[PDB]
Amino acid sequence: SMQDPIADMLTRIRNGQAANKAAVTMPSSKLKVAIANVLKEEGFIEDFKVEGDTKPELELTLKYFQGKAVVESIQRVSRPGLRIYKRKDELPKVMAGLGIAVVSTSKGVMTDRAARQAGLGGEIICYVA
Amino acid sequence: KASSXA
Amino acid sequence: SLSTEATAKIVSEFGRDANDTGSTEVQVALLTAQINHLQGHFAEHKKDHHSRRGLLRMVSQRRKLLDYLKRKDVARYTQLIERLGLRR
RNA sequence: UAGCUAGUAGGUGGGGUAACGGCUCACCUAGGCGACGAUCCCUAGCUGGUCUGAGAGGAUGACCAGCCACACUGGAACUGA
RNA sequence: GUAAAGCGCACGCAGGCGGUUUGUUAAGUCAGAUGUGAAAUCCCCGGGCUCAACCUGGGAACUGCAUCUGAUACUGGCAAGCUUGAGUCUCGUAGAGGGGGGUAGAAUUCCAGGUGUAGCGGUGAAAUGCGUAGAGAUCUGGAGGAAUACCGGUGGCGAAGGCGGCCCCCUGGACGAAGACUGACGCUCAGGUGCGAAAGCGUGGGGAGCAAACAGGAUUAGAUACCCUGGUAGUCCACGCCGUAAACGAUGUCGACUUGGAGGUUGUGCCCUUGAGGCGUGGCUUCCGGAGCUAACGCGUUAAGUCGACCGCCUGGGGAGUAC
RNA sequence: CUUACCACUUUGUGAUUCAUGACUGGGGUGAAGUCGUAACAAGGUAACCGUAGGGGAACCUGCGGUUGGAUCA
Ligand SMILES: [Mg+2]
Ligand SMILES: [Mg+2]
Ligand SMILES: [Mg+2]
Ligand SMILES: [Mg+2]
Ligand SMILES: [Mg+2]
Ligand SMILES: [Mg+2]
Ligand SMILES: [Mg+2]
Ligand SMILES: [Mg+2]
Ligand SMILES: [Mg+2]
Ligand SMILES: [Mg+2]
Ligand SMILES: [Mg+2]
Ligand SMILES: [Mg+2]
Ligand SMILES: [Mg+2]
Ligand SMILES: [Mg+2]
Ligand SMILES: [Mg+2]
Ligand SMILES: [Mg+2]
Repeated sequence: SMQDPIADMLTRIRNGQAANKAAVTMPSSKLKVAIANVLKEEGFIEDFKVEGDTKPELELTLKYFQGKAVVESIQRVSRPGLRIYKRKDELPKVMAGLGIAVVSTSKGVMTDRAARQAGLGGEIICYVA
Repeated sequence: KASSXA
Repeated sequence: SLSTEATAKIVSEFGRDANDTGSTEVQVALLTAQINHLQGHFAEHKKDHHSRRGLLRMVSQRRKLLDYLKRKDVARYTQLIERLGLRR
């Protein structure tokens, strides 16, 4: 049955982007948003939107460019089957830098750049480039 | 397998 | 499978009201009744393996509910098993 | 190799050691271990390091240095810090 | 999927994994600090032997461990929730789904009798075989077992294996429609248990047709076969057993996301139901094809596409799925 | 002197493991051997799978299953 919403979110993006979908919706969550936040804040999506009362509904509007989408690739790193945490020195660098790695820290869900600067690390959620 | 010998 | 009135009784015996048809205790009894009833069907017949499958599903199901409830309200658990005369 | 365990697991009190302790002994409890692999088989000194490998790994424990064990084979104590 | 590789099919304890909100905890996780991580070695920069090997000062390194102090996103523990996963209820639909008991009509075979007269049967052609002791054909009657033509479908139901005349009894699941109720009760599953074609095995029945074995006639160089005439176990029933199949989609289960077209079947909503009908909304099931995937063939919303959770399995051909 | 502990050793019976053994089972490897020609084409009886029976040998035959069968059947 369904055992990882974060992973699904990422693939939902990945299939949406592929399908030239203008936007993508899904059941929302606290953590699901924090990711949208980093995604918008770092410019991979136009913006988030949470239209819900009892059943939150996270909507994402995709970005495109030349003739191709913006999110080149996005893959779940840490998993429910295999948790991945890294320290400050050890935080990853997707695409030699020109790409991000979403990490959860005791001061919140930030860029790898961000956590690095903030001198801390934590569960690394996913790569996006 | 196996004529003149062999 | 089970008589409309008969089910209806069991609803208003283990539920907080009739219409409380989905209560954990209720669900257990409806099975238990049916289980106990099919007991005689498989008293003769025996070779009816396809039907017996349904029976086991009912026992399995019943087992996953009771364990759920032991885990929530033991008091309700301890009572429900004495109240249906089972579990040992 | 799926069971293993009588000083066995704990306790109490005596004894005992440089010292804590079933270390030992008497009694009372009936415990203790194991699928996170006990038990029983096979093989083996451990480490710093060595060799290889981009790395993770794989292989290895001569020579140097640390630790352990042994001294013809089995066993025992005496002397003594 | 076809190269080695998805257990024949499920149920399910342990394990792994786990929707959504808040509080709380601070185990995981992250931060800092302080201890320690022998020297040698590797590395860096120097110095000394004529150089080098070698020797050597200092440093870096020892990516580890422990402790103390903080952090609280995520994970876990605990509290209390929530309704979208899951399940219960009501009413209906289709169906060779299962178990048990009846019963019917075609046909084969045999038994008895009538008519009848020289052939029948069989093959490529023949013969064995059956017929003048009357066969074959034909009519009447009777006994008996097995299977269910047409319907029939590119069909339906079942976890799989599988289930086709008709009727009743007992009984399992599925789907739809509205809601109401329960409030994460879930997914996967080593081990375990259960089901499991056909053949086969045990006991007792039954035995028409069919037919391993076997016999006879043919064929052939031979013919331990193919073919012909015969024909027993078996095929049938009960009860127990076996546990394997190219048990195949050679494709594990569950969930999510991702252009289209044409069928089948079973529901259900709406249009003066106007009458062939029309547009919607489910379930199951086929054909074709885009991206994408693929070594290719091909798969393609019933993926072999894009992802996650758990399981089973593969590691050159053979030896061998054999031996112990 | 005597008691406890205890080494050698002794007795019975098992377990395992190594070596070996008349004879025996298949397996592997060795240019042209003998017998047939089973498979590959519709391989001249489509092939193959499980099972059963039979036969110098491949194999044959029965029951069900598969397409990984060629053909205007
Ligand atoms: Mg004492
Ligand atoms: Mg004392
Ligand atoms: Mg040794
Ligand atoms: Mg490697
Ligand atoms: Mg000695
Ligand atoms: Mg002394
Ligand atoms: Mg294969
Ligand atoms: Mg299968
Ligand atoms: Mg050092
Ligand atoms: Mg928490
Ligand atoms: Mg029999
Ligand atoms: Mg098999
Ligand atoms: Mg196609
Ligand atoms: Mg074997
Ligand atoms: Mg041939
Ligand atoms: Mg042939």
